[PDB]
Amino acid sequence: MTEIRVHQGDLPNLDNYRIDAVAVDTETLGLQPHRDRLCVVQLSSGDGTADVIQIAKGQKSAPNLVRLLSDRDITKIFHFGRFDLAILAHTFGVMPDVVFCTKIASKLTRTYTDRHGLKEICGELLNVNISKQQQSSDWAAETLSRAQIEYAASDVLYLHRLKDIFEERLKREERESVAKACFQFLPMRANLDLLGWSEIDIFAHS
Amino acid sequence: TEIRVHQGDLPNLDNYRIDAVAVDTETLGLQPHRDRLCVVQLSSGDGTADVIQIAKGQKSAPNLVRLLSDRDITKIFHFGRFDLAILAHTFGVMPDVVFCTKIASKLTRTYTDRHGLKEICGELLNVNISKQQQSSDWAAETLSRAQIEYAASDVLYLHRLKDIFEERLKREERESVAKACFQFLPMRANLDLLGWSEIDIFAHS
Amino acid sequence: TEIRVHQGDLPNLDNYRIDAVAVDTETLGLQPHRDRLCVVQLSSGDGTADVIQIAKGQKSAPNLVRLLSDRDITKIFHFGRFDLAILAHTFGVMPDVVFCTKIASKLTRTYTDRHGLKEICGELLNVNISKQQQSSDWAAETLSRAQIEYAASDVLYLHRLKDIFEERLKREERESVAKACFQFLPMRANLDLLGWSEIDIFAHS
Amino acid sequence: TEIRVHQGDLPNLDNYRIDAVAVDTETLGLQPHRDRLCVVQLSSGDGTADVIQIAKGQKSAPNLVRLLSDRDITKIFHFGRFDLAILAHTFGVMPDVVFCTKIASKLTRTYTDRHGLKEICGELLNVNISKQQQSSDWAAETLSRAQIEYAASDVLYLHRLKDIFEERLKREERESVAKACFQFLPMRANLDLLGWSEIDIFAHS
Amino acid sequence: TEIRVHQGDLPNLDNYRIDAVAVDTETLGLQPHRDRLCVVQLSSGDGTADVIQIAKGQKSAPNLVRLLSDRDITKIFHFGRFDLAILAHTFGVMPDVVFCTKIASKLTRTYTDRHGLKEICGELLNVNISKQQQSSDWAAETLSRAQIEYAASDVLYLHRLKDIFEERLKREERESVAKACFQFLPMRANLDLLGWSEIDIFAHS
Amino acid sequence: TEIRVHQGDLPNLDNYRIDAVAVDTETLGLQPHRDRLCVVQLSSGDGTADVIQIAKGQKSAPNLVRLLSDRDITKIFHFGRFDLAILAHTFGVMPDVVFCTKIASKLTRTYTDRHGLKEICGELLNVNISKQQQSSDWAAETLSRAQIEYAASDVLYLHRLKDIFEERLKREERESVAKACFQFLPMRANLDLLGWSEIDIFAHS
Amino acid sequence: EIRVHQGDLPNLDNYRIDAVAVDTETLGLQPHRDRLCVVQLSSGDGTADVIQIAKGQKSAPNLVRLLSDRDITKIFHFGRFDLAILAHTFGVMPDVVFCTKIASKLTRTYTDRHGLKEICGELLNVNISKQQQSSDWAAETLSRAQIEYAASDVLYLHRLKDIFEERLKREERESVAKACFQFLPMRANLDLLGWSEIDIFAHS
Amino acid sequence: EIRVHQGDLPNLDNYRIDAVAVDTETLGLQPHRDRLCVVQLSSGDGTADVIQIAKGQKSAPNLVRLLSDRDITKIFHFGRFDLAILAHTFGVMPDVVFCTKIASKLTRTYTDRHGLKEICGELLNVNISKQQQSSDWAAETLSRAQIEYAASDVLYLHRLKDIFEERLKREERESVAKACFQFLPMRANLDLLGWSEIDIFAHS
Ligand SMILES: Nc1nc2c(ncn2[C@@H]2O[C@H](COP(=O)(O)O)[C@@H](O)[C@H]2O)c(=O)[nH]1
Ligand SMILES: Nc1nc2c(ncn2[C@@H]2O[C@H](COP(=O)(O)O)[C@@H](O)[C@H]2O)c(=O)[nH]1
Ligand SMILES: Nc1nc2c(ncn2[C@@H]2O[C@H](COP(=O)(O)O)[C@@H](O)[C@H]2O)c(=O)[nH]1
Ligand SMILES: Nc1nc2c(ncn2[C@@H]2O[C@H](COP(=O)(O)O)[C@@H](O)[C@H]2O)c(=O)[nH]1
Ligand SMILES: Nc1nc2c(ncn2[C@@H]2O[C@H](COP(=O)(O)O)[C@@H](O)[C@H]2O)c(=O)[nH]1
Ligand SMILES: Nc1nc2c(ncn2[C@@H]2O[C@H](COP(=O)(O)O)[C@@H](O)[C@H]2O)c(=O)[nH]1
Ligand SMILES: Nc1nc2c(ncn2[C@@H]2O[C@H](COP(=O)(O)O)[C@@H](O)[C@H]2O)c(=O)[nH]1
Ligand SMILES: Nc1nc2c(ncn2[C@@H]2O[C@H](COP(=O)(O)O)[C@@H](O)[C@H]2O)c(=O)[nH]1
Ligand SMILES: Nc1nc2c(ncn2[C@@H]2O[C@H](COP(=O)(O)O)[C@@H](O)[C@H]2O)c(=O)[nH]1
Ligand SMILES: Nc1nc2c(ncn2[C@@H]2O[C@H](COP(=O)(O)O)[C@@H](O)[C@H]2O)c(=O)[nH]1
Ligand SMILES: Nc1nc2c(ncn2[C@@H]2O[C@H](COP(=O)(O)O)[C@@H](O)[C@H]2O)c(=O)[nH]1
Ligand SMILES: Nc1nc2c(ncn2[C@@H]2O[C@H](COP(=O)(O)O)[C@@H](O)[C@H]2O)c(=O)[nH]1
Ligand SMILES: Nc1nc2c(ncn2[C@@H]2O[C@H](COP(=O)(O)O)[C@@H](O)[C@H]2O)c(=O)[nH]1
Ligand SMILES: Nc1nc2c(ncn2[C@@H]2O[C@H](COP(=O)(O)O)[C@@H](O)[C@H]2O)c(=O)[nH]1
Ligand SMILES: [Mn+2]
Ligand SMILES: [Mn+2]
Ligand SMILES: [Mn+2]
Ligand SMILES: [Mn+2]
Ligand SMILES: [Mn+2]
Ligand SMILES: [Mn+2]
Ligand SMILES: [Mn+2]
Ligand SMILES: [Mn+2]
Ligand SMILES: [Mn+2]
Ligand SMILES: [Mn+2]
Ligand SMILES: [Mn+2]
Ligand SMILES: [Mn+2]
Ligand SMILES: [Mn+2]
Ligand SMILES: [Mn+2]
Ligand SMILES: [Mn+2]
Ligand SMILES: [Mn+2]
Repeated sequence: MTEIRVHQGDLPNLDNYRIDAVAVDTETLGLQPHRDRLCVVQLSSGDGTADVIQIAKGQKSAPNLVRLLSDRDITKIFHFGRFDLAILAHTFGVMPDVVFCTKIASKLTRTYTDRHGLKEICGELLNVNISKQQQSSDWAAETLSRAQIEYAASDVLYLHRLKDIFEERLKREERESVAKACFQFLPMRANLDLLGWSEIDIFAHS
Repeated sequence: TEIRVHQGDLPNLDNYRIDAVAVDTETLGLQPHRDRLCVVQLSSGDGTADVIQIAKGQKSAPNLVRLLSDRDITKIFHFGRFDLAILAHTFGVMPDVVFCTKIASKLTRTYTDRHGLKEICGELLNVNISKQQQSSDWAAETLSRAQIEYAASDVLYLHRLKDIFEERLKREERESVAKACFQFLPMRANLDLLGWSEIDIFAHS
Repeated sequence: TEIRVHQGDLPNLDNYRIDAVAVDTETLGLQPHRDRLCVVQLSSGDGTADVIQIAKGQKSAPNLVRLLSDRDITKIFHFGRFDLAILAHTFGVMPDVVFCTKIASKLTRTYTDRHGLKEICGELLNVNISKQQQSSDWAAETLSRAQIEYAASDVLYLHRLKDIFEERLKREERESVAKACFQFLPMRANLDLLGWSEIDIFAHS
Repeated sequence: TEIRVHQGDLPNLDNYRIDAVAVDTETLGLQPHRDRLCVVQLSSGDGTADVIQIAKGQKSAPNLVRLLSDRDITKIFHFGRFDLAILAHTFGVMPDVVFCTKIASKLTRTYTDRHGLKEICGELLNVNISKQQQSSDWAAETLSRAQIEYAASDVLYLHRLKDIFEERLKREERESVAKACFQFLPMRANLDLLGWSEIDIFAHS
Repeated sequence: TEIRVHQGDLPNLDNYRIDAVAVDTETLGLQPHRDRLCVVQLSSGDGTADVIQIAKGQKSAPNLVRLLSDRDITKIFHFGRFDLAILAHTFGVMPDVVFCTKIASKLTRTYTDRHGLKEICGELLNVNISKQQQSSDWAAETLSRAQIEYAASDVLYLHRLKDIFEERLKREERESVAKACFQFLPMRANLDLLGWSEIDIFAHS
Repeated sequence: TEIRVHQGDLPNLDNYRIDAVAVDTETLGLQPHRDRLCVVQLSSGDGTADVIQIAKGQKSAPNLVRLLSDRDITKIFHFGRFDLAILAHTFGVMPDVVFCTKIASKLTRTYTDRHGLKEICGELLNVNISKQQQSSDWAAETLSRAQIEYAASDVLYLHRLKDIFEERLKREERESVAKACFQFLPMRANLDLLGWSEIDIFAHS
Repeated sequence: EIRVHQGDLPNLDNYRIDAVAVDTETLGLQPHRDRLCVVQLSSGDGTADVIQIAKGQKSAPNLVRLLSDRDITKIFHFGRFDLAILAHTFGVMPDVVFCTKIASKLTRTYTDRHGLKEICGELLNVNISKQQQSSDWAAETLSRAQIEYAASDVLYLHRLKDIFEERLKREERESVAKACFQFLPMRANLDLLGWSEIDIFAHS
Repeated sequence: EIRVHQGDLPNLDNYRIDAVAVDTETLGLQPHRDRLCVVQLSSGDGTADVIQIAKGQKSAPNLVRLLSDRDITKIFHFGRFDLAILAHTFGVMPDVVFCTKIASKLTRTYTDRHGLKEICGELLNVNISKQQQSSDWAAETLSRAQIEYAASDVLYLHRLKDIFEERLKREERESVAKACFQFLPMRANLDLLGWSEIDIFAHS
């Protein structure tokens, strides 16, 4: 039922992305961007479809996707964008700077819990069950499995719906300016990770 | 060292027609909702300081607050995350043009893990800071001679630290990093007052 | 089970001419200064419950508060240290005649280390409590049916729990120990509100 | 520094016709069921102390127990949680009109995490307590002058500490908080004797 | 299979003219000075068990205590450090001829770090031990059938386990190691009663 | 699945005229000085395995040791650090041409933190490895068929794992890193036997 | 006064006594890797014998005869270690022992510091230096400081035992201490056999 | 006597030898963020060469020739770090090395302290100060205390190595030590490739 377009290297064009907000996710060979290459970028406009883009080893360029990432009129939605921003900026040399993060939004609104993972959020906010089984798999394979392609699409298909709910909660609890300042700093927090401070809360006393 | 002591507020801003002011606070503790602001310290960088005693329940300090709100004047702190919280909580205005020597030390002094004011004054200025008066009753009606000297010393050197740290930030090409951190710092302090003082808001968990 | 849902307050105290009332609350979190009171639940012990939706900024609940301040009525909680704090912070009245089933469990169920409401209901009543709705948006304008049944079942069994624990407290000759703990509990909750929520005030360090 | 040394008990109560007495104890250790009470120290706050050696197997000390039972005389301890347990356990009498300087320190000295007797005596009185004789044989038939002086120095200043803490509790409006903690402290000590010494009875877990 | 429930004591020792007896206990908790002995379980190894309810304050159990003090009869426990301590504390007799399957397992089942009774019965005997009833009210006047069957299952297999462990201890030539551990075990339980329960008396620190 | 069981040694090397042999061991535990080698398992990668019971006190295994010493045959292990140590300790010969799938996994499966053989077989081969017989009595005279099948399953897949891991090592350009780790692996195992088993010899501290 | 010997005692003339204070120096805390280098003995008369042990030495007949003597109590501070390395080097496990650390843990219940330095400072007002503890004890020639540190760890063990024995009698723990000392050689054997990281009596 | 240079050794006249002592100073412990600032060399003759490395410098031909010479053993204390930052900066990973920290971990089994200061104090009775360690090593002009501190960290490595070789021989661990030194360049490569927080041989 869910249409998933799979691409090699880049989007063919931006026909599906003349929109004000785009959901973004990535798959990699690990959590360390200097060691673990970008393997997949996922995108959704919010219409129930997704694009899954395989990134080859040593790929330096993805003009259409990077046009989206640098377009200040388009908000990039992420879940825990701290990671996705870092590997994207590392790979293509462009740090997106108009972002919304559903993990940060959750930490500022779902104050009645300590579990802010995407699976827990989708279940509670949308009654949608996400599987994390394919997360630890070989994302650098020449041909992605059906299950990998569906996992990868599942991580962007719901971010618009989550963002809409979190914005209502941020308004209801009067934390919009707080959230906005956090989103403003998130790209620099990702840059700090790339520069060597990934283990350091830079605002902590010690 | 000339240390001018005041009750409630500065009498005027004659000593503060400057581009940056060093700011510090003493309190009854680390929890601003429980522990009242007790002293505000200022220095223009000229070797003198103003020590201002804040009374219990004091809601206003118009001259000092005009300094704190002046977007043309950078406020210099050491670990301003705490000072910004108690100042905004007490007088109702969050300064938003700031420089923090602790964030700056964490961005430049990468060869150490000690970023306290005493360690920094030692290494960068060969100045020895005493911290013995930090745990004392700062809400006392009359501050002791040693409290007043301690309270002054915490702002006397911040201008010199800033100038060194700015040189190192430039040398290592980290100016835009530090600027971005200083920009978020007031909101980081706000997040402390709102209830997130135990949470790294950017951590995975 | 019959569950009466109200906006703002009980309509009257016709169901609560009793010596003990079961009380519980739902909030937006564990930090009363940030996380508002959203729901208050009551039960007389007869299998029925009242679920009271508390609006944002609501300052009074005259009928509910009459019960909380009525010294002829014992208020039964599970971990009242929390409910007492958010009730007192929201409506300005700290209940002072209380029974806490968690303290009672810690004083009687010495053969275990789990003292949660779910474990206690399973062991003493063979009642299966579900905690799935605990993490939900309790500030929603319309509560879900799942939410309303969860909120109610957290008070339906406290009378039966209290009766069992009172027998255990008598068997093990610890009534006076428990009474003294119950008498301090309001002050323990007060201490949380004042800033000592992370401090065991009686510990050595 | 006048220190009267007695065996078994006070010879009489002539130095203790007062409304508050400073009390301390020395033991073979921290576990009252294994480690016997060895020394009981008293001071009226006049700069003298009575050090009372307690014998192995001793079940009574009538003059001391008359003081501890007297509802008209406040007993002042530093960390009376422990002293109350070992005295109630040895002589059968739990004092219930008490003042504890450690609890008072935690309620007032919010600018610090150090609440030992040494740190308090230094900051509030400029008095230097030595802790060297703390680990020594307090059951020794004959106590060294070092031991006798240590034992008396733990009661000589509690009156002066109390007065200062009373002024802080008044300044910060925590008088009724401190009172309620002092009221529960005997039960906190009873709880320790009954087997809950490792349990904060009010903790969630 | 056949479980015999007695009040207070065995009626006689007709079933216990044997060389070794499996012993187990149920209590109100892990702290013998606070948590009373409630049930004692015995088996001869013939597939039947005796389950003896011990009343509150019961000082005497003459047929049971005859077994405990009989130097010709090995008492078999699983983690007898605990059962020994509560029996000695309750009836005043410390058994000194013991075999512990948990110590034997730590000395023979070197290929694993799990040494509880459940995992040992599964591996050595393919017997499934349910631990659901471990946390129940063992001081209840009438014990449930589940309770009685759980309490008997903890002695029905200790003879079989002892035989297998003795074979493994002989295979690996550790018989004299185990014998000395069993000689010391009643003193290790005594050390717990005396106040050293948290202390490895043979550790460096 | 054909499994050949042998007492003492392989009858001959007819099935092992190959470039690489999968190797695994079963012991009485993780401490070679205490825990004797019990079983050695081999596979050529053809879907069959040989399982070799090693007797207590056995000092030679000529044909197996001939494979272990042959520099033209690569020995494949999962976590060979352990297997190399116990084979060297038992038969006095440390193999030196090895491939290890745990080290391989740590150098290629950077997208996970679980590098156990069960998890690797699951993800790379869709083969379900049961670890239930792991904690069993490997010194028994007669091994159960479940034990023999467990023992053979730990060598039946190591060839297929090796091939996949070699493709990953080439794709990520870590062949020479892996090779230096394997070259050092026998000395890492010697270090374990000599007494450094708990020390990372390259760590700062 | 400190007598330094090679390999063994010349005779047992100084050791016709009830109790001997015993101590060792090694290359570390692992007896299977770290060899026995020195053995120190005192009779309690304020003198000591320091016995350099050679690499590969398998016997020391006069010392071993002391360690074997059921009539002579061997006194240690933390004999768990010394018994292990003596048994592992010479094949004989002493079985008549007294350990001041266990004694201290059973009597000095007002403290958590049971090191030999604290016990000496408190019970004897004697200051023990530990500087030479980490030094090359396999050196062919031991320094004067090394030789005195070696001796100082046995010169006081008789005085400590007598104090502890009074504390044990005062608190009625004589039979508790005796059973601990009874088990202690086996606790040492358990260390030798592979259980050195395991409290054998713990629940887990 | 300490010779201070900019960028590189002028020539190799003082280093026609078998073993050179090597050390580095940096802006921190992360080679990808914290640049190499100083390289220190000593021939063991009581003198030292202190070389200041400029920001962005990619070559130092005379120094790199020493590091590449298989006939010259490079001596380090905790070479795992120095090898990483040298290979990252100049592109050459030295492969004939000796590490006094690894050797201390293989010989000084009677202690758990293996820092350079602690080792220099016990084996040479030389007192090292770590006060200048936390300082701005990227300064255009190094202070006198910085230059002296930088030199002192190479001045004694030759003497430490001789003592450790005697210990390794006495305890029969020469081959064990040689294999650790052989792997050490790969241990440092592993760090640069992203495994600096992982013991690659641990079970988990
Ligand atoms: N090592 C490790 N990597 C993870 C873990 N979770 C996610 N990753 C890596 O991070 C990438 C993004 O995670 P995802 O967006 O699938 O949750 C994955 O493709 C995987 O490489 C984890 O728990 N451990
Ligand atoms: N940087 C970082 N990202 C993580 C970690 N664990 C999971 N992630 C990332 O966080 C997202 C999913 O985390 P979740 O919030 O769902 O637990 C994915 O982007 C995944 O790669 C981690 O430990 N560090
Ligand atoms: N952060 C957090 N909040 C909780 C947790 N459990 C309960 N709460 C909050 O505390 C309130 C107490 O309600 P109850 O636990 O009785 O449902 C809940 O409504 C919820 O807001 C928890 O585990 N973590
Ligand atoms: N202070 C605190 N309260 C909790 C926590 N988790 C649950 N609670 C509260 O404790 C009560 C029931 O907890 P339970 O004992 O059932 O686990 C509810 O009021 C619930 O909100 C916690 O982690 N901390
Ligand atoms: N075990 C132990 N007992 C202590 C410690 N500190 C004090 N004690 C015991 O507690 C008694 C009273 O303590 P004080 O009033 O001297 O602080 C002392 O005589 C001593 O028996 C300690 O740190 N450990
Ligand atoms: N429960 C407990 N009491 C202590 C401890 N240390 C000292 N005490 C008791 O506390 C008092 C002295 O504590 P301090 O002077 O450190 O505040 C004495 O009464 C002493 O017995 C400890 O570690 N635990
Ligand atoms: N507090 C506590 N007590 C236990 C626990 N397990 C067993 N007990 C107590 O110890 C007694 C003996 O345990 P059992 O022989 O049933 O395993 C039980 O009757 C019960 O009172 C536990 O995990 N926690
Ligand atoms: N010290 C201690 N004893 C326990 C604990 N749990 C159970 N016990 C006691 O020791 C026995 C251990 O049983 P296991 O867990 O080995 O099957 C129980 O029967 C009970 O008597 C525990 O956590 N600590
Ligand atoms: N002590 C201990 N030994 C284990 C454990 N797992 C495996 N072993 C031992 O190590 C041997 C080899 O492990 P395997 O190859 O079966 O995974 C087993 O035969 C067993 O003796 C464990 O978790 N703990
Ligand atoms: N050093 C060590 N080895 C282990 C441990 N657990 C299992 N092993 C060994 O590692 C192998 C099992 O590896 P796994 O399947 O857990 O990756 C077997 O050879 C087993 O003996 C452990 O905790 N520590
Ligand atoms: N690794 C290490 N070994 C020690 C330590 N303390 C003592 N030793 C070793 O244990 C031996 C016991 O002798 P003593 O410590 O009484 O001088 C010493 O000779 C020394 O080899 C320590 O802290 N660490
Ligand atoms: N397990 C252990 N034993 C030590 C340690 N330090 C010293 N020892 C042993 O304990 C003896 C002295 O004990 P201490 O005086 O340190 O309490 C030494 O001779 C040595 O055998 C240590 O850190 N750990
Ligand atoms: N962050 C941090 N860096 C250190 C520390 N010690 C040394 N460094 C860095 O590592 C370099 C190594 O030089 P050394 O420590 O040999 O003087 C130093 O120049 C310094 O940059 C430390 O404790 N913390
Ligand atoms: N990982 C780590 N390395 C250090 C630390 N301090 C110093 N180092 C590194 O280790 C080298 C030697 O340190 P040392 O062994 O003297 O303590 C230094 O030159 C520096 O490169 C530290 O705290 N942690
Ligand atoms: Mn992601
Ligand atoms: Mn994803
Ligand atoms: Mn400040
Ligand atoms: Mn200050
Ligand atoms: Mn609740
Ligand atoms: Mn509830
Ligand atoms: Mn005291
Ligand atoms: Mn005292
Ligand atoms: Mn049991
Ligand atoms: Mn049982
Ligand atoms: Mn294996
Ligand atoms: Mn296996
Ligand atoms: Mn020793
Ligand atoms: Mn010694
Ligand atoms: Mn260095
Ligand atoms: Mn250096």
